[PDB]
Amino acid sequence: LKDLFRYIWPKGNNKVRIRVLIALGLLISAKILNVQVPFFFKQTIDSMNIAWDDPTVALPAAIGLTILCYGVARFGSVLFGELRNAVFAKVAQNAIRTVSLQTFQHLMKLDLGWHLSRQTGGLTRAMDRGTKGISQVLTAMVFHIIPISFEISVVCGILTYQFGASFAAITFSTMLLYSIFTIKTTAWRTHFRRDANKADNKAASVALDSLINFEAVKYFNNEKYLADKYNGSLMNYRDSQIKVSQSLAFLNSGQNLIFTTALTAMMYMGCTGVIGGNLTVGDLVLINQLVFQLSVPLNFLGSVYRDLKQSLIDMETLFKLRKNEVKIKNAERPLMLPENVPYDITFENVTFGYHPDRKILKNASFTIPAGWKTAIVGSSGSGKSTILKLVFRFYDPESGRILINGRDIKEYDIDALRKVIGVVPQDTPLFNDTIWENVKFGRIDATDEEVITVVEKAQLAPLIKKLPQGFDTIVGERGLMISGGEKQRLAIARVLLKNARIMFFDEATSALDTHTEQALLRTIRDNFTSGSRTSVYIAHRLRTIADADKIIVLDNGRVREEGKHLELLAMPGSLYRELWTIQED
Amino acid sequence: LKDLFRYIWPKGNNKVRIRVLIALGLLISAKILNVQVPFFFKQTIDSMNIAWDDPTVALPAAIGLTILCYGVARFGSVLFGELRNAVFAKVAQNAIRTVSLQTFQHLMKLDLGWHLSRQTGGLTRAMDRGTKGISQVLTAMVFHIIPISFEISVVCGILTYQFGASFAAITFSTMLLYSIFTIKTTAWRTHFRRDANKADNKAASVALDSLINFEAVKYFNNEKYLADKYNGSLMNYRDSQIKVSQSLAFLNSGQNLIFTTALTAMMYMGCTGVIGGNLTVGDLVLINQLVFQLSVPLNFLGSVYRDLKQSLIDMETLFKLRKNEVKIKNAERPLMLPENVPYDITFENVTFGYHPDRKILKNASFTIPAGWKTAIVGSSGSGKSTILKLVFRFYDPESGRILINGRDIKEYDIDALRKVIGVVPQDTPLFNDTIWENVKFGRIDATDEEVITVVEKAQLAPLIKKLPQGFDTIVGERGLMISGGEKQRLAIARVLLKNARIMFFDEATSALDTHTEQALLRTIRDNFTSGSRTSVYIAHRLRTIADADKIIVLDNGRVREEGKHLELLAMPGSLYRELWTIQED
Ligand SMILES: Nc1ncnc2c1ncn2[C@@H]1O[C@H](COP(=O)(O)OP(=O)(O)NP(=O)(O)O)[C@@H](O)[C@H]1O
Ligand SMILES: Nc1ncnc2c1ncn2[C@@H]1O[C@H](COP(=O)(O)OP(=O)(O)NP(=O)(O)O)[C@@H](O)[C@H]1O
Ligand SMILES: [Mg+2]
Ligand SMILES: [Mg+2]
Repeated sequence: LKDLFRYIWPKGNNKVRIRVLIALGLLISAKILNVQVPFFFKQTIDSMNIAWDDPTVALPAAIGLTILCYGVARFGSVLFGELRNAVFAKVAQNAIRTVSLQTFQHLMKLDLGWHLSRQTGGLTRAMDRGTKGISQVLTAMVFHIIPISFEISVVCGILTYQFGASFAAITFSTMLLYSIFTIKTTAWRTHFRRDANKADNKAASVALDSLINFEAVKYFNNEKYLADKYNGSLMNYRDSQIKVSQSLAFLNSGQNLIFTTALTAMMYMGCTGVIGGNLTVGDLVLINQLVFQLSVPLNFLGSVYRDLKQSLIDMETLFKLRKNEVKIKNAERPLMLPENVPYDITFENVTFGYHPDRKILKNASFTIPAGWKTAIVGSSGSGKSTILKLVFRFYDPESGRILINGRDIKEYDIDALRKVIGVVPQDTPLFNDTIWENVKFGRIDATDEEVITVVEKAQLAPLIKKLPQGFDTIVGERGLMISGGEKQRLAIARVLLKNARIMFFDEATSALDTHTEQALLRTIRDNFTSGSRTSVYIAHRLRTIADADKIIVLDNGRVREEGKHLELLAMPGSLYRELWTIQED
Repeated sequence: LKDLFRYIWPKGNNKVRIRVLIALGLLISAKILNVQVPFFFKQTIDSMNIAWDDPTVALPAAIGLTILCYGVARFGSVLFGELRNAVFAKVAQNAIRTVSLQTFQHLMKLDLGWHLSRQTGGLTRAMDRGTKGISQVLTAMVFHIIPISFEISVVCGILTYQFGASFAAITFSTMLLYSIFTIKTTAWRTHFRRDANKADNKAASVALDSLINFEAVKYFNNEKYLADKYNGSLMNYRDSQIKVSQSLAFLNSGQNLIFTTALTAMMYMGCTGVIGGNLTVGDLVLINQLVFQLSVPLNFLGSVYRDLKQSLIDMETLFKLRKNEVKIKNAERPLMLPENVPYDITFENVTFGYHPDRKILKNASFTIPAGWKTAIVGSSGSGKSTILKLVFRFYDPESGRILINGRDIKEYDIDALRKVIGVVPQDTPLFNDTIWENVKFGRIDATDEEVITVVEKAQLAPLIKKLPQGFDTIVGERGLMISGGEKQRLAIARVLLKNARIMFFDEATSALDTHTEQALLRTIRDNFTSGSRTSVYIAHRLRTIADADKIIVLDNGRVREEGKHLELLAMPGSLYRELWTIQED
């Protein structure tokens, strides 16, 4: 309820502040007319109360002008209220777009660890419920809480000024009792809403976790156990929502009992004032009409807005998504990369763990030199994608430096660092789009001749010549509508279309046959000139990197050896010699 | 608006029908009291209108009983309305649970092609918006549309009976004008709501597609292009929502102008009836009070329920998810599998394409015999996971048979078929849970000694002995918090814990080193007895299946050859000989 006010009453941009003030003026004029209309009703009743002695005479125009003033006052109240709702809905819709676009870019700016420590369907559900919560809070605050509070203020002022201080005592007493009762029963009521919110979040989490892994559910026949794990949280949500609605019905019944006792005591005191002759029947109909037209929107406010604290909770968690902490960022004076330099990465005394408990790269130190196709081998789980994500600066180590041409990568701009490093990862997800949009995702501003020659360069041409909708077939959710071989060839096509300088191939071939991997490695080695690209092959198939220029052996950090292939085979008892021997036998 | 009525007024289960009838009776009694209360106001006004000649006398109890009847009638109306809302909220919450649980199981019952041709975040968003739409439609239909229609009916009846037929003419004319104006401006208004719904769905789709592939966005620096593709649909949604709210403000202003003209003409005709002496001032305050307490909830109905056709659209698309067509199902008299038989699969004249355009298995015919570790090789894209999904009966072919022990698999129960077939797939997703819950997902009713010996059997023991929270480390979203090697060893641990009979290994080793794959294949070959499990290895690493019992060569369907390894190497120019030669060179 603070950053929303910062968005609807910002610093600068005086046009939206003028629109907010126009909405406030229309609100004030609408409530003034809605208080003026029972005075016209009192006038047309207390004027008609005289004794008429002629059934054939028309009514005088002095009463017709008061009846027309009643009608014009009622319609003017409704018209001004709806114009206020129109202009503040324009302001609210602009605030909703700017908060959605300002939270999406900051959701994109965060590091990889925060995204892997969350759930993307949960993020999308939180963003959607926060947007609908912002809409519901602004709609409730421009229609229900603010106008009825202003109406209570002006009706209490009218009843203080017009009919002495006993009505002031009655109105102050019933506002005091109303506030005490509402505060006590809301402090009782919030626990069931907390339980309902927790049960609904657990239900959505189990439904999403069972719908993403549909193949891993139907492989092991766990439909019934997942349905029961869903059903338990559904029963908890049903019990908590039933108790929420029953306690809110008790809230509304007690509140409107207090207000009905107030209205009946006000009409009774007005009647015994009429007995004394100080008042008239116009005061009776004025007092009832004022308190009744105050009592009806209080009932509808308490009824139809049963979820407003939940909307504040959703708005607050959307702003908490907005107000998180990005921890990977460029320095104060960021340097820029040179123009024609093959880059040689150098790790000195690096040490990094994804959590502070374990340390993956226990004092690793090596160098990837420029222009040489180097190759990283190692046992499964020895941190090779770790040093990939450390060059790419997704994370940052605890000690050591990640130097490029002597300068650190902490002092480089992160976009100018990530624009020269092309990479295929181990597990490749795709977009729910065609093959053409997925290949063209490398360079957006790329001509289609380059896209065609890259697709025919990445050994994907017979697949497009065999498909009936080539460069148009939708690959479905996450690339699951094609196999693993076409997915890895598509990722290699993306990196070949980007045409970067470093080219980290992180398991470039895992699900391709021997002929396709040999033709693909031949047409990648035949692509670029000597000493231009600093190609880094993270590979387990040791035959594919037998012709490499420098091989680096990893075993849970602490690089054991590095050198050419013949020297590593002619070494007395290395790890690469044993891996090559079990490969050849 | 039909299946919702089928859920709130079902066949059988008479307790919820008694609860619905109790809600309807409380609604009728609440509206009867709300029509009775201005008659008590007319009584206490027309009784107080006499000439009082004493300021010191107390008011008579004959007026105090009418004032107490006014207060009791108002509070009884509010109390009966809130009790009705309570019991129908109980019915609505039970209907919401049973529709969520009845749509989740049918979302699980569908085939794989429907799930791959959709988006899981879209399914979760549709389920959540359909649930909130069911809640909003039932809350609106028990509080706004039905009670105000019943109130309009009884107030029109009162004004027909009590004050002649001229008020009947006025009320019928203003209902006719109200209906004509509402129908015409709603037929104008629905287009902007359609555009807003399309823009919101496209915005949510682009946000989810960019948040799932966060690594593939940050690899290629496409933050700004995705932000602009988000921003365009956000601007379309903002324009359409602004036009929706402005047209709804025009709707409410015109409707309440018609009703204000009706109320002013009714008060004018009542006044000129009072001039004739037939009526009194009690009729004036009765007519205004009745039409005013009808006019206020019509205004709040038109205002606060600005999204009800959207709630019907979300409810009908949730029911459309419920009323889809499952096309993979067991027969009328499903057989069951025998008790101790090693199963031998036999494909005869099979032909299957995922779409009717292309045909993957162009007349394939082979046999996987029982007790033999067979091995499928082939070029990348030749349909190996296709015949995996055809044995598992995710899909069904166009011709040919998929026989097991002579009998077809169309006449077997699908759960008794899927309970003997264990399988690891190519791309393995995991649950957002620990390693213990992910290994235990194979057999839920498995003792923990079996889980420990399977984890130490699937070569995962040094990872658990190196982790600081072994069997407790959360693997994050979709298993991305561990590497590919631990993911494939986890899937092999799942299949080893299920202890099935067939064991389709679909690229069991793609991201493991040579030592780990050799130890894993040795401890899998040392597990089961001879001639018990009909192990089927879909493999590209031809060294891992050199000791297989029967190798089958695929190339875009139409199985080329099948036989042992030595006979396939000693063949004049086969495909497997060329793959083995490029493997050895
Ligand atoms: N976000 C993460 N949080 C915790 N551990 C992680 C995370 N990412 C990777 N790891 C762990 O860190 C260890 C090695 O990291 P990793 O760099 O992924 O090895 P790897 O080279 O990819 N293994 P492989 O794919 O078989 O070659 C393993 O225990 C991983 O599970
Ligand atoms: N739902 C699908 N819709 C359309 N095509 C599909 C679908 N699933 C798989 N395919 C295509 O069908 C062809 C081969 O299917 P597939 O069985 O996945 O081959 P594969 O053996 O897995 N290839 P590989 O992983 O390299 O061994 C390929 O063109 C796939 O893209
Ligand atoms: Mg790795
Ligand atoms: Mg395959």
